[PDB]
Amino acid sequence: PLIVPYNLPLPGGVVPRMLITILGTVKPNANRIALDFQRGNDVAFHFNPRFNENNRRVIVCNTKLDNNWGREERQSVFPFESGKPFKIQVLVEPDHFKVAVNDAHLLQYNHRVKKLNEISKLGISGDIDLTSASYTMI
Ligand SMILES: O=C([C@@H]1O[C@H](CO)[C@H](O)[C@H](n2cc(-c3cc(F)c(F)c(F)c3)nn2)[C@H]1O)N(CCO)C1CC1
Repeated sequence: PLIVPYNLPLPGGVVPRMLITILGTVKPNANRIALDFQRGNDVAFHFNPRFNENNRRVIVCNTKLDNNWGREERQSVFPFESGKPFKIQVLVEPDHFKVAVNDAHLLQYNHRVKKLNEISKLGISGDIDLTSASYTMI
């Protein structure tokens, strides 16, 4: 187990068939979680479960370029629960990030940042206890 926030190094960036697994438990009174795949100061892929946005649960995904957030992609499907252990898996494909939570497909996010081999850090933050963060090649 690790104390958030935590940065997982992705040396030489990401590549298709790279599978990132994040294990943790959502805190009992959680408001938000974020994964940030970073290319320097840019955020290639921000994955942001929000537990109370206007009293609704939503997944917000976005990219940050030159310190500006772009067009949000939102999902109503919300697989997380306060207090409960989770597994987030991010599969890097040639054209998108694929996300599954607790072994169920959640969403895919088209690559806006094209230089996958420069996406060299994964930031993990928010209202979780972080158990582990690792990757393998499938
Ligand atoms: O609220 C936002 C921003 O939306 C952006 C995506 O469009 C980011 O989510 C921004 N964000 C979240 C976090 C964050 C999240 C966590 F879970 C953390 F634990 C943590 F430490 C930080 N850091 N930046 C967010 O301020 N907006 C209003 C409409 O959605 C958009 C900008 C117009």
